[PDB]
Amino acid sequence: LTKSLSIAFENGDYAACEKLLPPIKIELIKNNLLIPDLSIQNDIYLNDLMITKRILEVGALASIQTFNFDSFENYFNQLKPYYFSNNHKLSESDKKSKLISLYLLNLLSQNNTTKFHSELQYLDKHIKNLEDDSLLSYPIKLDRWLMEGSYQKAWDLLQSGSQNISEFDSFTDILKSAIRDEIAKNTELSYDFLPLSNIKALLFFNNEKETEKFALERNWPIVNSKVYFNNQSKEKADYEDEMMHEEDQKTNIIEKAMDYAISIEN
Amino acid sequence: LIETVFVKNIRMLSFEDISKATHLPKDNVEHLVMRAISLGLLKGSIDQVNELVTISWVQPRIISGDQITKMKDRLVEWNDQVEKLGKKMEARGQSIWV
Repeated sequence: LTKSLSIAFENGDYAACEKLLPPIKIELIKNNLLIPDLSIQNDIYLNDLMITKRILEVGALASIQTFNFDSFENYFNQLKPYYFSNNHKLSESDKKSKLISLYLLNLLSQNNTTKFHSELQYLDKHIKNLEDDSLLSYPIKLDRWLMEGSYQKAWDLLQSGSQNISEFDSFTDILKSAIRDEIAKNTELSYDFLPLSNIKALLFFNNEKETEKFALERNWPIVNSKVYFNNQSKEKADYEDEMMHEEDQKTNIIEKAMDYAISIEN
Repeated sequence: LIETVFVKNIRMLSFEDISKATHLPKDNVEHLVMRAISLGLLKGSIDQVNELVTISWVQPRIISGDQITKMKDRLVEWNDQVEKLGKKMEARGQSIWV
C-alpha cells in the first residue's frame, strides 16, 4: 500500500494510483498521530513528516491526469500545514514548486479570481524569490493578460503550453474554453452585426463549421450568416426584470416621497 | 375619421391607417384632416413629418349599445391602476396615519 503508491506513480500509471488510494487513507490516520502536528519538529518528527507529505503529494499530481479536478483539490488541501511552517527544515522541495503551480491553474480554470489573488498572498510569504518563478510565472502571466484584455497574448501562452504534454496541459484546454466564453459575454455590447467569417475570427476558430456549432450551444442567433446581439440582450434583460428586486430596483417616484414623509414625523 | 380616434386608447393615427380606412390618396388624407378640424369635429395638431394626427378633442356624438361597452372597458382597466397603488402606499409608511 504505502510504498506501492510511490512506484505506481513513477511508472506512468495514474489510474493505478487512484484505485489503490482508499486503502491507504486508513493508514494516513496512523501517520498523522505520530507527529504532534507541528507544535515542535525534531529530526524524528522530520522522518515522520516526510511519510505524511509523500502519500498526499503523489496522490495529488496523479489526480489531475485522470481528470478528477475535484479529487486534486482534496489532496492539495492536506499538504498545506506542512507547507506553512518549518521552512528550511524539510518543508520545501522540487515537488512543492511543481504542486503549487498546478493548483493556481485549478483556481483559475474554475474562473475564481477572488480566490486566485487571495491564494497568491499566502505564497508571497513562501517561495516566489526563495525558489524564483520558473513554473509559477505561467498562471500569473495569463491572469494578467486577460485583465488588460489582450486575448492574443493569452491564447499564445496557452498554445505553447500545449506543446508540453505533461499535466499542465490538462488545465490549458479548460482555459482555452474560458477565453471563448468571456468574448461571448463581451460581444453583446461591442457590435450588433458580424459576418460569420468575423465571428470565427474573434472566437479563435480555424473552422467555419466549428463556429456554427458553438453558436447553437451558446445561444447566438446567426440568421443568413449574420448575428443579432440586440435580441440576446433583450432576453437577459427580461430575466433580470422578472425577479423580485423590483420596486426599489427601479425606485418609484411615489416611493421616494413616502420615505421622506415618515422621517420628518418620526 | 372621428370614429377611429375615439375608440382607440391612443389619440393619434398614422396617415397610412387613414389611407386604408377612408380609401383615399395620401394628398386627400391630409386635406380630410384639415377639413375636419375646420369643421370643429376633431382638434389638435398635425404632424406631416411624423405623419400623425394628434387629437385633443372629439365632438360628442351618438351613443349605441356598441359604444356604451367600449367606454366601460377603459374604466375597469384604469380602475386597476388606481386600486393596486393605494395598497402600495398603505403598506408604506405604516407608522404614520395620524
